[PDB]
Amino acid sequence: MKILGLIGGMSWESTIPYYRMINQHVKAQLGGLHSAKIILYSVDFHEIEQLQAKGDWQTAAQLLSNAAISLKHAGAEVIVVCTNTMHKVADDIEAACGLPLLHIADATAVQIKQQGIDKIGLLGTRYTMEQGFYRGRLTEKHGIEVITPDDTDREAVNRIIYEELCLGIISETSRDAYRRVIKKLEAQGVQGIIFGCTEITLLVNAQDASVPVFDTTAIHASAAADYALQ
Amino acid sequence: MKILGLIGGMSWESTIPYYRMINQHVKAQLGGLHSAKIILYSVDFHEIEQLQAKGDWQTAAQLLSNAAISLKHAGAEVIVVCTNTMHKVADDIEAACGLPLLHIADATAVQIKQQGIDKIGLLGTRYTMEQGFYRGRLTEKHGIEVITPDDTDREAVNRIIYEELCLGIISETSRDAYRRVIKKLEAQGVQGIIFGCTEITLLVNAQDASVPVFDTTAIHASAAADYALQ
Amino acid sequence: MKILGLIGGMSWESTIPYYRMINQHVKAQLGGLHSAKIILYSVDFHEIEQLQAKGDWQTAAQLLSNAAISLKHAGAEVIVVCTNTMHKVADDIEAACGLPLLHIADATAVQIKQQGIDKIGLLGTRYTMEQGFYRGRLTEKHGIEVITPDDTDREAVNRIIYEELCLGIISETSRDAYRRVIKKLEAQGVQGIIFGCTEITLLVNAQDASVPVFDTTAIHASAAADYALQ
Amino acid sequence: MKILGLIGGMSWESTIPYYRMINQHVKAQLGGLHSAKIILYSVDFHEIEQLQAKGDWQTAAQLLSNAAISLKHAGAEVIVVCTNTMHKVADDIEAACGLPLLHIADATAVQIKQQGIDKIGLLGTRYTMEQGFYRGRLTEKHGIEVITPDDTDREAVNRIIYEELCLGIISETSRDAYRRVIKKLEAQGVQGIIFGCTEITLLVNAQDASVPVFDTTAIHASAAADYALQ
Ligand SMILES: [Ca+2]
Ligand SMILES: [Ca+2]
Ligand SMILES: [Ca+2]
Ligand SMILES: [Ca+2]
Repeated sequence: MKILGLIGGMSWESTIPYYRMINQHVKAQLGGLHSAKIILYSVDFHEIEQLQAKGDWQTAAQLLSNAAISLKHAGAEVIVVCTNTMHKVADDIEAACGLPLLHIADATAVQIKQQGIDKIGLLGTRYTMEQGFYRGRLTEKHGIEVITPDDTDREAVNRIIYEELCLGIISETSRDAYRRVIKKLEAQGVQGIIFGCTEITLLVNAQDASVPVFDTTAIHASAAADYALQ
Repeated sequence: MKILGLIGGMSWESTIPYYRMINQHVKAQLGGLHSAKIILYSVDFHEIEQLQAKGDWQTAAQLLSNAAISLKHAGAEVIVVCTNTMHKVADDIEAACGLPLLHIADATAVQIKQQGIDKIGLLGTRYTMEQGFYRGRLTEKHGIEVITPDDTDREAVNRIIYEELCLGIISETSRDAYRRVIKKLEAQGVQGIIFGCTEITLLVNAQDASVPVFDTTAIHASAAADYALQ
Repeated sequence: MKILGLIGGMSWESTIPYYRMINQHVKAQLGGLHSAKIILYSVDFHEIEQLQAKGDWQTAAQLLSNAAISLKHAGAEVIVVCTNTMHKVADDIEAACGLPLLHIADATAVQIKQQGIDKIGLLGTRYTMEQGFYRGRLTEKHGIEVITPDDTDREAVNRIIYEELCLGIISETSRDAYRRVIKKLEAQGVQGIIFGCTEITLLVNAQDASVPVFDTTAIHASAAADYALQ
Repeated sequence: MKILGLIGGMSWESTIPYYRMINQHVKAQLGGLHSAKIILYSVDFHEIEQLQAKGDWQTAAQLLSNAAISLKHAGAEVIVVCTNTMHKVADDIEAACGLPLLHIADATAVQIKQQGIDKIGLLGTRYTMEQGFYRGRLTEKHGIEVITPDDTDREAVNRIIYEELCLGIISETSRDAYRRVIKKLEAQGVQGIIFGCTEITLLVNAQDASVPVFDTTAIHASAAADYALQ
């Protein structure tokens, strides 16, 4: 099996689901007492936060790129970034370390395609919803049309993540706001909705939509196990 | 802070509490969005169990040692083995990688000695209660007298962990048995009791003892965080 | 005594306590060398889980119905399904085999009513807390008022069972969460609290509650023994 | 997967280890969430005992045979009798139901022969050590010579199983007796030793023998799981 290099700690709470699910998938596929071979570089989140606060994505890219190279030295054969948003620097990481990088958007696209879907709604941080790294990749690489909320609604979705969910605040009114945004996406004729942030799943679930939901973190973890065993 | 190198996957389920507790300690001490700097090498448990089943400690030590060396290449400055029985080859791993290794028995011995305790009761799997790597180390290295239950009670304790607690089964007769064994250790004049694995606390806790109880796993994770921050 | 037909293997770990407790109850009541007369059909959980994940309740019903008919052929006189959520198709299983089925929700309702309680708290998976087969059955069939946690707390309770407890992962923050949810239920005026699955006991127990706890699994086993002896 | 028909041991405590081990083996070999398909018939020992006391051994035998015929009706494809001593009626059961019976002695014999062994020492209840059903099968059917302890040692071995080991009592003097009996078998030139029941492993194990030891009950459960998967 391939040794997976995970870059996490952003936050450590959202890294645990990867570690759990990759291991569960490997055990299911191989049986015995098998678990995944994982080398996880868990950074101090504060360092990344200070960089984001200064808009210094260059240095943030360097920090995670260096983690990837360290994982390569340790024997990792592929890189898995355990956060949707930090894929903002995935191209930098991949170019820097020379290992394959299992991109979260590509893993989601696989499942979307498997369901025959060509038009999807997308929820996440503003970065994830607006920028080329995730939304642009679904479309330009995989030919999937992506619909996001309007600006006022993206502001609310984003604020709730950083302001509440990230701090462990799970609000009923925030849930109702997401429920409304979901209905608006569905009104645009989307065939499914991507929950493109681990924390979103703390607030809403499959019962809050009338179309298939895609939990990108869970899908990414499953994809990572599949890759290790391929 | 120092970068911690964790060797886990033995099993992965028991690695999660280490990762969680170490991060929680760092957040509590440093505040803000601080998390621990951790590089975790999670091995395939099937390989380790197979070697252990053959009594091939030499190869097992080599495998863990290679993991420790990998972590060193990635930047780890200290090694924490997130399991109890593999500590049988802790001194070999430490010598092989040239990094300090925070031994699970040593971390607990420090707490016991600081509290003035010189006679301790030990509960855990049969291996932990009988073998040299944990109990022998407390005595030979730290000068602490170790009392264990009698043969009948060790068998009962061990059976309950393997056949019940490990299966998620909580029996009220088994809880009573553990309570009785604790009282028996206390009647022998122990000044504290070590819980050698986390499974024990599914049945009993400090409320069941008149002497202090030492959760060796919890102490290990706390010692790791402390070392990283010193 | 009646021959009990147990349908288990969902999972096999969960079946062991039913088998043990029923036998213990019979021995306690009849004394001497008596044990229960049990015929157990233990299914392949993989088949059930796959059907459950696809929402194919019809086929799941057929599978368990065939198990029940098999037990009838072997001489069983009553059916006990050793799991909570498959009770979703209990009425279909009962009809298929023509034997009485001792429903997990009825057994607990009976204990609640005998203790003069008409307002109860309910903790369990989201299935159990939200669907008709258990929650709705307590209220509709037995006239018992059922209070469950709010949306947020239900998500947490459920996530913790699936993501942690089922894996043996005991998290103190999770323990704290359950303790708060219990106090919130009590604040609501519930006269007792049901633990819908044994996983909950891994984290919390009677000490954590100011009201009587109803372990629906233990109660189910007790009811099965009592019925056999009736 | 074949459906296994298990006939419970006189004590349900003796049956649970078969259910646990078979399931663990199937999960290990197949992965997923797979568990064994087992139909277990667990009798009320009182009923058997009462018939025997009355001197009606034929009806008592018919009762176990009846259990096997019932398992056939339920769809079992092979009979597995739990415990070595129970095999005293294995021949009767097999003749009565017409299903293949996976005999504890045959499962162990093929493992012994694979190791190139043709002379073994046998420890167990006096029944197991003296009667035809187990040892006779090893010698007559498989060509394995069987050495047993002398009469005084058989009495001791037997008493210790019934009076101590079945109750989980571990006596140092009993352990010493078993160790001596092992050396006496080794002195007779045995190439391996069979532990007739798993209770024996409470006193002695591989560390006490200078020849390979065979836990025939554990081997039996392993063989049952293996056969279900063929
Ligand atoms: Ca231990
Ligand atoms: Ca001393
Ligand atoms: Ca204490
Ligand atoms: Ca025997």
